[PDB]
Amino acid sequence: MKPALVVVDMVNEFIHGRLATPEAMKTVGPARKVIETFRRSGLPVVYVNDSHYPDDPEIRIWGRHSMKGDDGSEVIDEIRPSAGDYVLEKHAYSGFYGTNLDMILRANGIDTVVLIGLDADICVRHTAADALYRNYRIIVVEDAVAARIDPNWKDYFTRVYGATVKRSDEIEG
Amino acid sequence: MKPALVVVDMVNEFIHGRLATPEAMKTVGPARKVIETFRRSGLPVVYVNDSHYPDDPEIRIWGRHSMKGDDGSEVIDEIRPSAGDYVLEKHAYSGFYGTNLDMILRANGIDTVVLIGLDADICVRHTAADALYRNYRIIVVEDAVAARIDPNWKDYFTRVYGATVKRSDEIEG
Amino acid sequence: MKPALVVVDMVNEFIHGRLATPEAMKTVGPARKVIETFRRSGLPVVYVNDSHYPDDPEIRIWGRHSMKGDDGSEVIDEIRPSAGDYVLEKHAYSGFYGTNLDMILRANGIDTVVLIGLDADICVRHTAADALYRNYRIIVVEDAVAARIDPNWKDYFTRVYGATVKRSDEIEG
Amino acid sequence: MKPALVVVDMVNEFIHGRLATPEAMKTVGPARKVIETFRRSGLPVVYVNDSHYPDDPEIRIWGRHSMKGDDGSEVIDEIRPSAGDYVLEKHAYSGFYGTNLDMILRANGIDTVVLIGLDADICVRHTAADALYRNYRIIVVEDAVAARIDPNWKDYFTRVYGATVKRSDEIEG
Ligand SMILES: [Zn+2]
Ligand SMILES: [Zn+2]
Ligand SMILES: [Zn+2]
Ligand SMILES: [Zn+2]
Repeated sequence: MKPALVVVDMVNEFIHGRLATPEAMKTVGPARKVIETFRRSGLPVVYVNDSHYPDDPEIRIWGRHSMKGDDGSEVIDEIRPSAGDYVLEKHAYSGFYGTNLDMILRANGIDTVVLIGLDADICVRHTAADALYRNYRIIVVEDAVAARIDPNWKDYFTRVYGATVKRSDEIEG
Repeated sequence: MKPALVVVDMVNEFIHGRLATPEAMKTVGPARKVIETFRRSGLPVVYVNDSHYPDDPEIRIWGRHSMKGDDGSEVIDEIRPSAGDYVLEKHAYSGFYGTNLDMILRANGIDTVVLIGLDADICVRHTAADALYRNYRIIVVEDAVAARIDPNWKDYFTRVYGATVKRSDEIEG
Repeated sequence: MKPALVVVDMVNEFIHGRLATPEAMKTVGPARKVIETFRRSGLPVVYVNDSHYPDDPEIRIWGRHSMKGDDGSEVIDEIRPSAGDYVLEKHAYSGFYGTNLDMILRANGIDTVVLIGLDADICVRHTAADALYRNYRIIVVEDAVAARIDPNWKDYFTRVYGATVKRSDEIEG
Repeated sequence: MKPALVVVDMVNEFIHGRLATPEAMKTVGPARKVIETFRRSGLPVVYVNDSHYPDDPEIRIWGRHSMKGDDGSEVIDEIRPSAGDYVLEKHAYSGFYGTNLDMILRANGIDTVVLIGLDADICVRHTAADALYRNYRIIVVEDAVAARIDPNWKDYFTRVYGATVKRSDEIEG
């Protein structure tokens, strides 16, 4: 296995600001733990963050959120990115759509994505879908992901994306 | 509005054959009804059908199904395509991934996709996501789509893709 | 016609710095003129600039150039982007690959791309190619584009991408 | 190295039929030679053939050619595909655009594409670009490719895509 960690939407507006929830806050400790081990082990860490324009397709659905330029779209300080970490702006749910995520994964010979962040129903899941199409294996760190609407999310990942589910305190590296 | 109809995985495998959902049969009369009205009105009809190779990414998850060359991957006779419905082979959940769906829709000036077929909560849903990404409006025909795992699938479409839900017996054309 | 202006790689390293040429310098006046008219007319202006990582595929070919973070990848001051202009980072020759260029064009209902910048042999041409695949019409402003290796570039655009060639002092708006 | 052979537009239209280059005939013996060695060695062989609709973007440029359903879009008998060579229909210059080429290459763990067919300076070249974007190494077989407009095509491949150029009678397998 050669994995990269993809950290989805761990940004101020969903953790600290206007759309903050406790489910979201609960992810921060575990996320820092997962991020830290990947770094200490030299493997790629990639942040993929909403950085929306007013006319992005999904703005009609949600209204303005995690806008480009506004501090809402910035990664929370708790897991501030370091030198060597990749930071990507995205305009749709999936971390792959309109981004160079796939490039970075291919350039570092990656065959497995480890997914954490916000959230199990929308962006994490959508990123997972695209990973599958592109023949990556998928791992999700349950305690580092927050649900929104679906309580059967874990089941969906496993049954539909063949994902294996782990906890932050586990590490196959 | 200028819509195209995208007919997802109405193949023998998902209807009559092996992986068929129980309510999957019930979509066939509504699907024929929707397809017919689109045809009678000159608008594009596109069939997107799993046509798998043994090493497609999702084979490890589901095992062999709707394989290229085998009759399981063939559109059911009830709604046999005419010339010139478009018939596309796909290798992943989304009707857009690795296909020329978007080309067809762009070439015919389309701004709205009308979605029917199987599964409501998998291929139809993954087709909807990629439609949203590409700035198409989305319509799902509730009685021409079959769910598999999620019973809250209608809610997901509307809340996550801003889709509007219609019945086969309705027509805004 | 509803056009957007795509301004390719008008960045310091190719105009002012390490890979500066007079062909390149010659584009600046005309580019400012084209950019200005688009702005004065409310139509979208999109800068697409190399912002490379060390391991981008093309770095093996060219060595480091227009690197992310370094002033070489910054747009020249002469045509500094304004409020409302879009500024995109790209990692390959085409302005579309791994970017949200197509999103912006679709969100603003665009059907024609007007191409200027660096250069007619590589990035402008590659961007043109992708525009074609995505069913845009193509216009190139000859005096606002610099050749590198091919002297028959104008012929290639017209014969292969069906591009129409204009001069900066002309305007169909 | 783990290579796949991509065989571009060796169809009746480009060889025997209407738009055929004069030296296009001369590629057929080398192409068969390259194809045969790949087969004898178990490596993937993928045919990518124009299979146009009347409203594909390039029809306005070239007029009708290599149309879907017409024998002009059929692979020449000299190098008839076997089972299981992959045979892909494409609608644009690049063998990647709107196709599942990348899926096949990824599923077979490929890191290098070997390119033959027509035209050296159009479809073969546009296939090379998209290969570079996707971090594949590139090999062109000079005698199994035919130029159309540009006589400096070999130089373009090497200088712009870092391609290495080989003859059909050579084999690094
Ligand atoms: Zn968002
Ligand atoms: Zn399937
Ligand atoms: Zn570059
Ligand atoms: Zn063609």
